[PDB]
Amino acid sequence: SEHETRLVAKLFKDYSSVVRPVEDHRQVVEVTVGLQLIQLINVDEVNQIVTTNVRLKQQWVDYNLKWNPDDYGGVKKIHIPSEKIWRPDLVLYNNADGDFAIVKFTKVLLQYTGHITWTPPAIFKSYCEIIVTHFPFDEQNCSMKLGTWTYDGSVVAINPESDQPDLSNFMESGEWVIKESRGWKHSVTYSCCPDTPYLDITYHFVMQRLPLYFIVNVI
Amino acid sequence: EVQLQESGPGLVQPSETLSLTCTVSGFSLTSYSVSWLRQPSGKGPEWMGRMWDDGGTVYNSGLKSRLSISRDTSKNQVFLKMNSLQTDDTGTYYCTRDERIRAINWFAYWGQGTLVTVSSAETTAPSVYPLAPGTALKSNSMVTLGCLVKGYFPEPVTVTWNSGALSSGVHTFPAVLQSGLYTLTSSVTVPSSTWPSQTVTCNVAHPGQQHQRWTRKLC
Amino acid sequence: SEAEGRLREKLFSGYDSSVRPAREVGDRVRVSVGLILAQLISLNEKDEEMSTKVYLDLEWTDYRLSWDPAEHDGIDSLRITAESVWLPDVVLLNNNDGNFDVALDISVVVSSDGSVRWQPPGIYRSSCSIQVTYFPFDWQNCTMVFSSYSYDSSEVSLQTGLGPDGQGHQEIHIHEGTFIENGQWEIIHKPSRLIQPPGQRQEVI
Amino acid sequence: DIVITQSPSLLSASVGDRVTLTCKGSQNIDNYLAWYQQKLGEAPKLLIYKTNSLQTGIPSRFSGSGSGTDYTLTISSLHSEDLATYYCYQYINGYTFGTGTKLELKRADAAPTVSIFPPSTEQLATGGASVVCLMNNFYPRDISVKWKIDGTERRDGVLDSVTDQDSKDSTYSMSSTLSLTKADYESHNLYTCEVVHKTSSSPVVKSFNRNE
Amino acid sequence: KNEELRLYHHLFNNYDPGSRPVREPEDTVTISLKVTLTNLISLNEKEETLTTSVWIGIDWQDYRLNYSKDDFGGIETLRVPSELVWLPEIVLENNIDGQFGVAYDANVLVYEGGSVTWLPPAIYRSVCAVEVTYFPFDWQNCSLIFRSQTYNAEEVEFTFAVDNDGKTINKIDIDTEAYTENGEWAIDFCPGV
Amino acid sequence: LNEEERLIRHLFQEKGYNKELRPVAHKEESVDVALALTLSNLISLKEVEETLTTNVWIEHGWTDNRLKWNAEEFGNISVLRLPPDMVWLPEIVLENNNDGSFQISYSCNVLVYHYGFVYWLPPAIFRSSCPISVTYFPFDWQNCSLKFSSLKYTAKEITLSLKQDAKENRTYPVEWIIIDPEGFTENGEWEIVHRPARV
Ligand SMILES: *[C@@H]1O[C@H](CO)[C@@H](O[C@@H]2O[C@H](CO)[C@@H](O[C@@H]3O[C@H](CO[C@H]4O[C@H](CO[C@H]5O[C@H](CO)[C@@H](O)[C@H](O)[C@@H]5O)[C@@H](O)[C@H](O[C@H]5O[C@H](CO)[C@@H](O)[C@H](O)[C@@H]5O)[C@@H]4O)[C@@H](O)[C@H](O[C@H]4O[C@H](CO)[C@@H](O)[C@H](O)[C@@H]4O)[C@@H]3O)[C@H](O)[C@H]2NC(C)=O)[C@H](O)[C@H]1NC(C)=O
Ligand SMILES: *[C@@H]1O[C@H](CO)[C@@H](O[C@@H]2O[C@H](CO)[C@@H](O[C@@H]3O[C@H](CO[C@H]4O[C@H](CO)[C@@H](O)[C@H](O)[C@@H]4O)[C@@H](O)[C@H](O)[C@@H]3O)[C@H](O)[C@H]2NC(C)=O)[C@H](O)[C@H]1NC(C)=O
Ligand SMILES: *[C@@H]1O[C@H](CO)[C@@H](O[C@@H]2O[C@H](CO)[C@@H](O)[C@H](O)[C@H]2NC(C)=O)[C@H](O)[C@H]1NC(C)=O
Ligand SMILES: *[C@@H]1O[C@H](CO)[C@@H](O)[C@H](O)[C@H]1NC(C)=O
Ligand SMILES: CC(=O)OCC[N+](C)(C)C
Ligand SMILES: [Cu+2]
Repeated sequence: SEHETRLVAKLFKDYSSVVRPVEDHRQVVEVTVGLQLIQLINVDEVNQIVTTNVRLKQQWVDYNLKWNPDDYGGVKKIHIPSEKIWRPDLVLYNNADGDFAIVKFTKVLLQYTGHITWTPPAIFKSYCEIIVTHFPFDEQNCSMKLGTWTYDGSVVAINPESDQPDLSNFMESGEWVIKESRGWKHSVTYSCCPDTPYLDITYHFVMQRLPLYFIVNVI
Repeated sequence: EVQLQESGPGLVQPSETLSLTCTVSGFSLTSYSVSWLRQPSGKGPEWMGRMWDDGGTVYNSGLKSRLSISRDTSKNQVFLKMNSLQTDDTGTYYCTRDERIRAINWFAYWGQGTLVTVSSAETTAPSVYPLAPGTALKSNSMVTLGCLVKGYFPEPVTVTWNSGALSSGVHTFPAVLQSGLYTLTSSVTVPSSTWPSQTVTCNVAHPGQQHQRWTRKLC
Repeated sequence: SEAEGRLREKLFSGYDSSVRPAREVGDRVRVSVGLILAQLISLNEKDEEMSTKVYLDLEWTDYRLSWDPAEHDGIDSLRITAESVWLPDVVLLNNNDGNFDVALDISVVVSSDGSVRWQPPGIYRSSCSIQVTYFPFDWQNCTMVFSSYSYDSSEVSLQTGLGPDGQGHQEIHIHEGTFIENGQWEIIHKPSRLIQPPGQRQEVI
Repeated sequence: DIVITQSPSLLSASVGDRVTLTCKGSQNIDNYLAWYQQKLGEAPKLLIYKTNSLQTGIPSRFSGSGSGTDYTLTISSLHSEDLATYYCYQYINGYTFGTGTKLELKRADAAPTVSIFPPSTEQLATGGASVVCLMNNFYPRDISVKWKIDGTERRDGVLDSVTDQDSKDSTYSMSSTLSLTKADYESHNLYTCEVVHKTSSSPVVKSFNRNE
Repeated sequence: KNEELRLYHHLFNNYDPGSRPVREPEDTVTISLKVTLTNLISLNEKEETLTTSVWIGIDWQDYRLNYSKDDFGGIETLRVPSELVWLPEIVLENNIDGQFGVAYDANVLVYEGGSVTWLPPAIYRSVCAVEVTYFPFDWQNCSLIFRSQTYNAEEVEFTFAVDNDGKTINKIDIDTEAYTENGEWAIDFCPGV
Repeated sequence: LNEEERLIRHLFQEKGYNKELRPVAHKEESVDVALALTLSNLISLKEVEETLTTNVWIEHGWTDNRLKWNAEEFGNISVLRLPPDMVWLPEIVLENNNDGSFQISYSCNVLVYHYGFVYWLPPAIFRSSCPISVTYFPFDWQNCSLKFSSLKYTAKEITLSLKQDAKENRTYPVEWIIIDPEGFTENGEWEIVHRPARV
């Protein structure tokens, strides 16, 4: 009745959310990133902006947030505010008019092994090159370039959870059918930072328009 | 500097309640946790429970119902109380000061440990039977003869040969429990011509009821 | 910059930004309200709303923030984040969207004599009664009403900001070399007036 | 919880020898292994934690190494001070302790002084007929004892114990007993003690017939 | 002195809103849910957003907030800011504007015996796929999905509120003193599962 | 023991770092701040609202000698990443914004280097005011601009300068908007003819 409070107090007594959660600073933080697409909210063709409801699952091990379950009556998992812990600064590179990073700091699930699972919701309003040629029978290929903004690949390595986005919770859109989806990890060198390649995962969705509305009202 | 001293009854009746006091010096209980360990006879040690620095407690899941732990920060004492005692509880009980790194704890210092024996047997005087060879198979200047001590309870029992005349040539094998009572043996090296003529006597004392015997050689 | 840290700690030791810097209980705080127009963003006839980007020019004396510069290594002025000093709650009363406050709490400048100057940028959407008649040759007379929301005229006295020579230049300041000229509207007159109360409050319009 | 095993159970080495005690878990211990030194009648002393962090005041001759599920404790040069029992234990998931490795100074092999004693008249008067067989000052501790009665082996009622190393000569001493009733004893006449030890290819045997 | 201050100090001087109100970690917190619809603000077919104003009746037992009125001058209810108590963090999962939580963080009511009640007002915009086939004579099966944002089914458990007659209200509650009819959309059924 | 945490303790608790004081030996000194702008995407130019929307990365750079450390004393840590709330910032804002979004959109971590250089590359979406020359539409070209200055500091307190870059061990100022072929998305309506930068 006081053991979970004791655990939280012991973990964070001198925890630092500034330093990376590794035993040794030369180690790399291995972050698993899984984009879950909940709903294709909008595809703004004229503004070339795609609005999507997503869950950006992030998983990593915090070396300092381990505990022994026997010390706390077998407590093997706890929920803690994400603002207290170190987090990967995943930024949507191709943001058009939304937020770059996560702003809804939900609680993370922390396990006795130090494994943190964070699944914050986000509404990504990403830029997409709307190809007009075959409209209204066009297929659109819209993508989300997600990566750690300040941590480079030698410092925090992000890895895709799966080759494809998690569409299991996808609310079927009445205008667009996702014919294909895939996630590709890339390392690229920016002119800002020529000696350190930065990792990103570009999730992409091949969306085909359902033409029936435009067939009826235009064609 | 840092020292811990367990204290308590060396013999407790089965189904009675054990009580132990871990006296503490060199540190304050308000800043160091105190764990309790026990080592059952013929087994490796096991963790029983911990008194937290914040005054909370946690217990081994196998012993949670049987254990309570408490402390007096003014006296620098940690108390263990255990009920429903059984024969299998017989062993050495340690209290340990626990070090920490964040939420992880380990035993850094041990007390000297108190041997706790759980047995119903009442204190009983030893029998002291002489041991003499069944055949004159040897006549050397160094032959071994001894005495058999059986039936006493509890430990310790002490054996000497002609009191202070025992010399270094004396061995005292560890006592053994049979049918709920102890048996012990000892031997001395003596010339084959000496032991039939000199009154070579094993002197045995049992502090459990200040009992004393002397048994001479008989054959 | 050790002396600046020492002075900054000295000034705010025992300071209270929630308490207005009246020395005696009857003393009023005089706040000079200037306005610098950076851009007439738009005028909306449907909403009867004028959107402007402005810099305020608020100046008052806070005696608690005075110091002798010769005691503090010659520091004759100090720049301090506005949230840590007492600020007059000057707000746009005639706003149309509920945004009373300024857009960015930039730092105030504090002089060693305790004169505090604050020039926060504001994005404002004031209500403006549109002269519908002579469209499209019409001219509009839009007003921005700035007043302390809470403090009475007996606690904070607003004033129109003087000119750099101390002249009563009661006008909206426009830096004609950098002002973003609006493509549809021409600014002809830009006066300001202090309005005396009819517990009542003064207004600078 | 993570099960832990140690090897060897008993290790003999001479002063100055390098020794490497081994500790192996059933699961990844993640370097959260500690070592402590226990002496008979003395408070256990922590040597090493986090598999390589030397405890303050521990001699630098102690060092630890390992990762994953296998770990080792190294004594770079064995002192006589270091003859003790060493336990590894784990504190990342529950608390589990090894069985412990007992470390003894190596000694020249010696044959046991074997002797056998019939139940004396005083024991028989009380109805006790326990036979006893002794093996003084032998090394190594590897020894086995068998009771044979009228040539037939006996195992019921057999019990024995072995002393620690003698502080002067490091030899072991062992005693063994065969508890019998007066009726069961008198039903037989031949008794012999058979001692098996590494110093000979054939056992040492001692025997008696009836009362002395 | 005000007895409410003694009660507040007694309850909250040693209270942690982070941990669930369970004596053992494996215990479920049973939540009683009673969504009360104040009005159907609109159904925007073009954006497929249903807008509703609701009261989210949330009741649960918190043994740490247990008190007896006899010990505190007969206080039978204490109003406490919801940030001070543990909350199940119930959110509208099928929202569309990203407003998961309630619109006003109303005080919780800590009744004697440890019962905690929360009834915040919320405006929710939620995904409702519109079947336009029979327009304007169409009917729409909009839905509201409520879940804990944090805790799984073995940590927090939902149940429907029970009426004074003992019948479970397995539907959206409508209060005649609060409900205002929408002039465009009638409401025929509102079952909860 | 993680060397990063010991280093941060040294820099901030032991040294007593104050984020509100400029990194200067004397108040009379100005902080030299180098700016560059990397244009990632010209989101749109809305002629009716006269508003240019651009996705950009503002490369801030300045020296804070209070954040110097010897790399060999802290496990060879050459770079450290800190929340911008921890360090002094030059507080540079888009002056000619059209909507009140003065500050950068995302306050990313600051990068601090052992030799005291402080580096910051926050991403931002800006809606600057861009008056439209409709005369030659649709064959028109538009002279939009983004004007960056500090409001919390002045030329007496901070000196703005363009990012300097080096080729053949000779330095030159980056007098243009940086376009990075890995980061840049070609706009389908607008071709960037010139992209100068001036202090
Ligand atoms: C819709 O649009 C999206 C984008 O908007 C588009 O997505 C592209 O999809 C294609 C496939 O359809 C992707 O192509 C694949 O990319 C894979 C990843 O490549 C990257 O990673 C490689 C990893 O290698 C090493 O990388 C580093 C070292 O740099 C190291 O740390 C790693 O451990 C690893 O060992 C890397 O090699 C690769 O490099 C590419 O780019 C560089 C320069 O850009 C070039 O020099 C290289 O030659 C190479 O092209 C890159 O960094 C890749 O694994 C995969 O390879 C498979 O296919 C190729 C042939 O296609 C085979 O040769 C190979 O054996 C594999 O079978 C393939 O190249 C592409 O990356 C996506 N791009 C983006 C931006 O998302 C969708 O296709 C569009 N869909 C439509 C229209 O329907
Ligand atoms: C209004 O919308 C509601 C939400 O869409 C509708 O309720 C859903 O209606 C569908 C109709 O297909 C039901 O799906 C069927 O469910 C049955 C029951 O199995 C259930 O349990 C199993 C085991 O747990 C599970 O696998 C199923 O998914 C169901 O949960 C199945 O046998 C069928 O194969 C099929 O899945 C939904 O179950 C039902 N859900 C709820 C919560 O009511 C509702 O019908 C709509 N009403 C109107 C009037 O339009
Ligand atoms: C909550 O607290 C009340 C008040 O103490 C408990 O009800 C009983 O109160 C009397 C006070 O006169 C105590 O003597 C009893 O021990 C209390 N318990 C019972 C079971 O009667 C109540 O039990 C507490 N718990 C709950 C769940 O309501
Ligand atoms: C730092 O790196 C140098 C080589 O560049 C090496 O000799 C030295 O031991 C390293 N020091 C630490 C503390 O890692
Ligand atoms: C160092 C830093 O913040 O870099 C950000 C820019 N990026 C992610 C394109 C390299
Ligand atoms: Cu608890």
